[PDB]
Amino acid sequence: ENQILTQLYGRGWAFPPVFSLEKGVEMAEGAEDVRQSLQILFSTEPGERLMRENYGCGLNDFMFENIRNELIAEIESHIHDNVLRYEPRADMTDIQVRQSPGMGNTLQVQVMYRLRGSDINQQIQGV
Amino acid sequence: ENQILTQLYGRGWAFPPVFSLEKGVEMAEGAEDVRQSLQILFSTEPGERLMRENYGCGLNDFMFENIRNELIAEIESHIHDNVLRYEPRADMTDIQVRQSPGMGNTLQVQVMYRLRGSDINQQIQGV
Amino acid sequence: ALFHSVKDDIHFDTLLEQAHQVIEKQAEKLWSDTAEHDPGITFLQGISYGVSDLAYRHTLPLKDLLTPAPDEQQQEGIFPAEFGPHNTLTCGPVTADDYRKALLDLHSSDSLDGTQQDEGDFLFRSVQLVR
Amino acid sequence: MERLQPGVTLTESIITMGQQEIPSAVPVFIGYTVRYPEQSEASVRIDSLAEYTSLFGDDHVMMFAVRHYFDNGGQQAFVLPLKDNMPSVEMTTAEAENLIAALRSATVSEAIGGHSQITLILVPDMARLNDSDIVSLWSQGWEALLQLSQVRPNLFVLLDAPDNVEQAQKCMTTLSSDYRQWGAAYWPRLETTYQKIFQGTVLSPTAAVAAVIQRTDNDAGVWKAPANIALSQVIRPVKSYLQGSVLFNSSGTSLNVIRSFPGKGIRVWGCRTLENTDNTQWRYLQTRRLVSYVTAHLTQLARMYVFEPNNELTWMKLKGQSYNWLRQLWLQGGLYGSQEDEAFNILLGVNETMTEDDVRAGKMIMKVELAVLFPAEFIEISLVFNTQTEALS
Amino acid sequence: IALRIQDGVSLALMAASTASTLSGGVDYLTLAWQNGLDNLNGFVPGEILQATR
Repeated sequence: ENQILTQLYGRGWAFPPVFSLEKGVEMAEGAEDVRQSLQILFSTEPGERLMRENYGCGLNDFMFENIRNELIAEIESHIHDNVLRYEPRADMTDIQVRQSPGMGNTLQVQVMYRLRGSDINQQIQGV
Repeated sequence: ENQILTQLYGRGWAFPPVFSLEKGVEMAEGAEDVRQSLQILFSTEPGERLMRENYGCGLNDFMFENIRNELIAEIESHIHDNVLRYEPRADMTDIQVRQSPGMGNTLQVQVMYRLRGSDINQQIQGV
Repeated sequence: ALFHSVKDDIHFDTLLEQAHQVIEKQAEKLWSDTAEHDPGITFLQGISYGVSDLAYRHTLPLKDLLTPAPDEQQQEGIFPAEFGPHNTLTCGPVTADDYRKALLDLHSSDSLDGTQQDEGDFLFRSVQLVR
Repeated sequence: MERLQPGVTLTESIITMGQQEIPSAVPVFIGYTVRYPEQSEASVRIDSLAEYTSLFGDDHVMMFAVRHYFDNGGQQAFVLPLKDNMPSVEMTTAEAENLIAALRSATVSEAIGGHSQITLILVPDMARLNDSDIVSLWSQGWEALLQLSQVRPNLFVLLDAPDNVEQAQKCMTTLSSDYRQWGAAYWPRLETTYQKIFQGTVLSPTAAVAAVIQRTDNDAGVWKAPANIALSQVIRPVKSYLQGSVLFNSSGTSLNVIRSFPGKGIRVWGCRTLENTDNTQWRYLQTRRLVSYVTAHLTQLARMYVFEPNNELTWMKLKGQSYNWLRQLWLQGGLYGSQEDEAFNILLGVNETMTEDDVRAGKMIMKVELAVLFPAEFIEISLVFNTQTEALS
Repeated sequence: IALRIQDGVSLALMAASTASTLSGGVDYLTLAWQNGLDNLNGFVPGEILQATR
């Protein structure tokens, strides 16, 4: 949880925007900005940002369509070229799309990513 | 029946040219000029306009010929490239040519058109 | 026509470039990520569109800004009818010359009664007021 | 302009469009009409609005549902009019019972159950009682409608939900019919672009959904879910979307909502039947319509050799023709299998399904089991970080 | 072009939809000036906007 990765990715506001009485707004630092920069993109849908009209993952335009191998291969293609446009700091390395064992309707996507320029593991969980 | 569609297509004289004591000549406004501009073209035949020699649908040069699938496909071709030359404001979208169930000699053409630049339905019938 | 000259200036793309330059000078060390993802810029992009909304209402033409809502109006238009050029430029009859201008005006149809409102010249063809 | 001499004379009469005849999705509109002039038949087929207005009058609530059905892309429909009087501007409680008692009547149950072409029913006149009706009056109308879809095999019912949110949650809980899987409820009333753009007429939502059920049947078959498709002539749902977020329940009865996406149009959001999920298999609308599509197309194969000798030969001609059709449906992406013995199975033998007395009584017993698919309504992103496994080249 | 508004699309969002068929869309100010908008959000969802170039 060091100061070095802040110099590669910068400090920004945390996506749960919780404000504190000391230190002001909680700042998402370097390795944790790039994870939260992916959490903002998957959580907004395109068109509801104000002037940046096409920003956000459109997974809404293909749901309520049946789970087959052709829908799964359309998610991995869509989720790959969208992180390329709106996330320059995180390179994707694998996408795993599969339907859950418990409930058959829901399917769970898992994005594995590395940060660009750096191969430094996170020590433990936090911020 | 608004003032907005008048700004796209203009006001012109109605094709039944009936004159009134108030408001002068009855004016065909925006969405209704383009329908009546099609009614003028189908109703004149080429050569009887004064100086515009080739203006009007020549459906007269193929009638008294037998109803087959080759006459019907020549009407839909003729009625398509004629609305392109003499109606720039109305785009054709479908032609249905079929002979009537009652009388076998007469055949009835049906031109479906949209106006250019605008997708606004007409609310009810009128003018 | 104030809108056409200020049109490049009251704009989202040019107000946002103003707003990034305040951040890049004053908080470049503590706030170093100004990309399109973070909640800091999306609050600013909400505000810098609201200012572009707010500054557009100033560039409406002055006859339409100065008119009130139709529920509350003083009777005649934008400036009251006492403030027209007929009352703002004209002065009172003090000279013997504009005594003559006023007395020459008086007319039979200006009378409140009599002569079926159609007959009559002006009441005096000439007057002369003097000490 | 000589109309009797031979030539080209333009007319005002509108001739019909070339119909495509989608067989597995065709609605009835059972409602009050103003004219009621048809004296030959019970329920008649309409094709266009200009054919309907000449045939059933003008300026009523059931016309604006037909007018909105033909705008969203539907091409054929039936109209079974109610014979009673057209109601007032608002529905009185003495008159609103006269509609639901006419929905339980056999005068409208025989016209639906006798025609055998209709695959789904709907009332656009149920939203007429949304004002000044008084909660259980809605449930008395739904229990009449879901019972009406039991007269014959392939029937479905699209039905209106009340706009008030407390009234919607009560009518979901206090329904208590044993045929709940044949219905589907779409919540908000649409504000269409028909006069009285300033005050667009408030409209039932089910007339638009029956056209997009017919529209997704044309290209992607019955196995595709009819949600997430744009609606044509609507401005807005008259209720907000955030006010109806308690209508969806993943454990209880869930009601389909119509959402407004910015830049993406007004959309149907949810393909759920009225259902309380205690291990139920007919949870989604597309599962109930697929399994009733393979009953109504296996009866058309099994009707062809009724009155046949019932030997061992005419079972292998039935086990062969139905296996060849279910495989043809499976190879269209319809039945959830990696191999054909995982998708479906049929059995017909004299020691498998039937007894020796059932051959003597003269009956065949066919046992069709079939798997179906799931609609992908929830999507869960996980976002894990993976420089752990880069593994030093 | 004439456009029909639908339920809470903004003027910034609607002027991007003009760029489909207007060879570079009208700016969200110059779209509001041509229609004579009193406000940037001063349109009802039933209203028809006009986008000339």
